[PDB]
Amino acid sequence: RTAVRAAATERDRFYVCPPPSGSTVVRLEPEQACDMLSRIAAAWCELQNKDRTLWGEMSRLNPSAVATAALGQRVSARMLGDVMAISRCVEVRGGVYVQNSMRVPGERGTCYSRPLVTFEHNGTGVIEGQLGDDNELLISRDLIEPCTGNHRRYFKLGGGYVYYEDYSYVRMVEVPETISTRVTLNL
Amino acid sequence: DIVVTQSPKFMSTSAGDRVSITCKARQDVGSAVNWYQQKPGQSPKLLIYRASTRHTGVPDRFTGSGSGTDFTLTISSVQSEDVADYFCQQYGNYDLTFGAGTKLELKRADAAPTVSIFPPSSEQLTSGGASVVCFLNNFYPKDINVKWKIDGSERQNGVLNSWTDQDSKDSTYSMSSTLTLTKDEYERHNSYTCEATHKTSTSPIVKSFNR
Amino acid sequence: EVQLVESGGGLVKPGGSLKLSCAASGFTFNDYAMSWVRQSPEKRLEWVATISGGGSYSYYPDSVKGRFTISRDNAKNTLYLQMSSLRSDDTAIYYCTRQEGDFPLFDYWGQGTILTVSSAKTTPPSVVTLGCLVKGYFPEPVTVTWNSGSLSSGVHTFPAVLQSDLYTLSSSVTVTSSTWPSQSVTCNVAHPASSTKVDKKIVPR
Repeated sequence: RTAVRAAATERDRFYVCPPPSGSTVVRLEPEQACDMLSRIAAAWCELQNKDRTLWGEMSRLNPSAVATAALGQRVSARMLGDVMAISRCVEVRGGVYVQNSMRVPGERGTCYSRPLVTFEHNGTGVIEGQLGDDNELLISRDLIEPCTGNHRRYFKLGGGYVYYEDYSYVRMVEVPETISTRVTLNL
Repeated sequence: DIVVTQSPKFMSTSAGDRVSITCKARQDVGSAVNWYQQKPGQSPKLLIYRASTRHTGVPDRFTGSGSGTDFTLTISSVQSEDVADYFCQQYGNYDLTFGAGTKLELKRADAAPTVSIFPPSSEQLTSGGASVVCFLNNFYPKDINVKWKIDGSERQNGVLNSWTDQDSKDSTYSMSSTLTLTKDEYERHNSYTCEATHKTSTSPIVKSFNR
Repeated sequence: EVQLVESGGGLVKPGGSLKLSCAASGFTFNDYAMSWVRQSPEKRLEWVATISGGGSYSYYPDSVKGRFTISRDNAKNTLYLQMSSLRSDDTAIYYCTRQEGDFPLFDYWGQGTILTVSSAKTTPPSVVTLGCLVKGYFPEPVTVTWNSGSLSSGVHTFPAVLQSDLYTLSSSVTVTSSTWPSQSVTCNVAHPASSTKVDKKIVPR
C-alpha cells in the first residue's frame, strides 16, 4: 500500500531531536536540606529528596525524558559520565504523512517496528524518517522486525493515536479508556 | 520460545464421522495459527491459516477454530484420503514452532492377523548368522504384543519390530518382527516360535517350526 | 503451477559441511520469502531458516545459528542452505518452503541428510505368504519391488529400522497357494548409494 494518511496535532507537537554535542551540559538539583504548616514543608522537602533518588536512576537510562520534564520542554539528552548534554528538539510543521504499510519494500518477509513517516521541513527539504516514541520523529528508517502474524499496535500519532493491523494501516483512533495513578485531592 | 503442545499423538475415528484436534500455544497468538496435512509418503500441505480460514484448494469438511491459546482443527465427515499426520504451527513469534503432530485412523473393521513365521535363509547361515521373520498382515487395531520363544523360552533381547502404516484400500495395520541371533546360537536350539497377543483373540495366536 | 525442487543431501561425517539448493519455478521469485524446514527421523518439523524476498535479511533458531547460512539468488530463482559444524542430530529430511506473507505455504519435495559411519551394502537373505529380508545396509534409501512392479496387491513392504548401526527392512507378499512355485517369484532390491542391485528368486528348500 503505497498510500500515506496525512496528519496534524495540536499542543502535542511533533518534534525531531538532533544528537546533542556538549554545547550545554547540566546536572540535577540534588537533595536540599529542610506550626501545622511547618510539618507540611518538612515532609514535602523529604519527599522531593527521596523522589530525587528515583529521578537519578531514570536519568541514567532515559535522560531525554528527565530533561523534558525538568525543563517542561521537548529535549534530546544523553549522559557524559555523571552529567547530561542537551539540545532543544525542533518542532515540525509541514505535512506529516504516515505510510500505510509497515512492510519493508524489497525484503518481503521483514517489516518495520513502527510506522514509516514522510515529512518536510526541519532545516530543510523532505525527510524519510519513522515514528518515534511519543512524537519523536526519527530521521532513520531502521526499526525493523520480521513479520509476525497477529501484529496489532497502537502508536501515538501526534494528538491522537493510530491503529495498525497485520503490519498495515487501519484508521485513526482516540484511545477512550484512560487509566491513572493520578491522586486528586478534594478541595 | 512459544512452545506449542499438540496432544494427542494418536486419534482414531470412523468413516464419514466427526473429528477434531487440539493445539495449546503457551502465550497468546490470537488469530495466527496454522494446520498442515501430511499424507503418508508426501511432504506437508498447507490447510488452514490465521486460524479457521482455508487455503485455496482444501475441501470444506475441514474447519479450524478458536484463538488466544486454544486452537482446534475439526473435520466434518471423514473420507479415505483424510487419514494422514496432522501438524499445527504458530506464527506470532520467531522462533517458529510446530506441534508434535497427531495421527489419524479409520475404523473398518478390526480383524485377525495372518501370522506366518520364516526360517533363516540357506545363504544367510553361510555368511554367519540367523534371522527369523514373523509377519502379521491385515489386523486391527494397531495394538498387538508379539513375543518370541526359543524352545518354549521367551526372548526380547535382539528383536526389531516394524509396524506398517494403515492400509489405504482396507485400513488394516500390519507388522514385522526379526529375531536376529548368531549361527552358533541358532545351532544349539530346535523349536522356534513367535506368539501374538491381539484384542481379536482370546488366546495367543501362534506359528512355530523345528530344526 | 508453483513448483519446487531441492537437492544436496546424502551422508556426512560429523563436524562436516554441506550446501543444499532449491530450484523455484512457477511464481515471481523475489515477491516471496523463502524458508527451510526439517523433519526429524519421525516428526517435529524444526524450522531451520527463513530469508527475505530481496536477500537482505534472514532469521534463525538459536539451535542452528552460526552453523547454518541461508542465502538466495534471484537471477535464476534458487535458494541455498549452507550447513557447517554439521552435527549428528541435523540428520533429517529437508523441505525447502515458500512463505505467503508470514509462514510456509507450498512445501517442497523433501531432501534427506544423514551422519557418521559408512556405506555398508545390503544382503537380502530370501524368505500362502512369502518375503524378502534386506539387511545390514546404510544409508537410506533402498528399493524393493516384486517381479519389477507387477505385483500390485499382496505387498506389505515394512519401514526400515536402524540396528546397532545399520539399517534393515523386510517385505511380505501373499499369493494363491497353488500359483507358487508354478511361476517362481522375484524380489527386486536396489541400494543406489552402493550401486547394488539384486533380483532374488524365492526358492523352496
